[PDB]
Amino acid sequence: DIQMTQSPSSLSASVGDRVTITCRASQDINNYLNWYQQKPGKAPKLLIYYTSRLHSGVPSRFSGSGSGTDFTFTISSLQPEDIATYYCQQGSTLPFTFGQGTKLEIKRTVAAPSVFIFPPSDEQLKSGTASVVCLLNNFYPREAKVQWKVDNALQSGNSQESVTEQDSKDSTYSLSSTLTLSKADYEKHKVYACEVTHQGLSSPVTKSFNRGE
Amino acid sequence: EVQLVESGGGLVQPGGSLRLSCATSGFDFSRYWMSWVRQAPGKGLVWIGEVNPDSTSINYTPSLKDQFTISRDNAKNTLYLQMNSLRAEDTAVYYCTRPNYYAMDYWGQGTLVTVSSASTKGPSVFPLAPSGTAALGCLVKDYFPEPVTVSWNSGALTSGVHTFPAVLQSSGLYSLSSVVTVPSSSLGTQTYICNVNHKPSNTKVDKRVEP
Repeated sequence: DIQMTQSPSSLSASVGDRVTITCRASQDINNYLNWYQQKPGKAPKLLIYYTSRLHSGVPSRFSGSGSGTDFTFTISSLQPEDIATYYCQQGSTLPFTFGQGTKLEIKRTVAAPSVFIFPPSDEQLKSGTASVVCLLNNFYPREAKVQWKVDNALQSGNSQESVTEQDSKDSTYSLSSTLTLSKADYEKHKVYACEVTHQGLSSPVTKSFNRGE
Repeated sequence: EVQLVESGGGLVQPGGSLRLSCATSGFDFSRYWMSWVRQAPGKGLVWIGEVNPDSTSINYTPSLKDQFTISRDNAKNTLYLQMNSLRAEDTAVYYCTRPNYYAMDYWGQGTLVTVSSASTKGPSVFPLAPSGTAALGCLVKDYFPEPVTVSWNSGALTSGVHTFPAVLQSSGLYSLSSVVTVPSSSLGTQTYICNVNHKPSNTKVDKRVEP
């Protein structure tokens, strides 16, 4: 089986930058080399076939070159919608094989999160459970801190965080923190707050609600 | 246009078997070679194999020839993948592809196959009510295996949508939330519904999210 090697494995660049990715084949594959794009949570898409031929509807800023064992994929001017993992693939000998992929990340300016708090629904409380959700929307960079406060007292458990991949339009991240309590424990307290720390915030931001309101 | 839809995915016991189907439209299936590609979570793409139009040439990756059998039915325009004696290392999203020019010019959305001894559970959907810009969403709690797909107003609302990656709870069940930011002035006028789909348990829920 032909071994396909990609370099770099990962890279960060700014909107407007010229980006070049290399693909190396363990033996001569002539011009039978393709390039695929895989955007976060999406299926792969064909960009380039036969080393340099553009597939229909593919942006003109993409191009391919090379022959034999050494190939290059180029983005003439990086755009936010280019956040993805790029794969090279040989179509010379069976079995057809892929490169290990190149993850392309976007460097941008600091952006503060918009912070939102969600009390448990009246429907969930019927099943004797209470889930409180804190939302940090569209921030840059990824690094963010969230603290849960119940009646001004810090929570030392029963919370979980989830973070999205870089957005295809503004290169931002979004984060959710979910605090889970039984209805009994939930009804013991009044103030529910989530405190957020991020580079784009001059001081920590707190979003809160009173149980029942 | 060319359409490729994978089905038959979901939960499988270790050492068990499963059959995947790829239903097609927009082209004369009987004139094309057809292929399968897989991708384990957070990993790269792996070529499974291919099948020619009259089924006389069936090629595989040598390391995977024992675990897979590719076939097709030209009358039904359908591609098949027979999976045998499945291991944890076979947990992956399975993509149906169309060889052209070769290169693979069209790919389906893929179907996730989970290899585990655990059991299938349908989720519970709760609203995240909104209280210049407002945020609202849906909490999809306690399901197994992955995945759940979330859309808003049957795919009509896509801007400002963030569907978070699922988190595995202490119970062994997955949970996630899907959110959307909208104009605060539209909260009393426009209707917001989250469309939750958990194919492994065949659960379909349309939750109205009102302030």
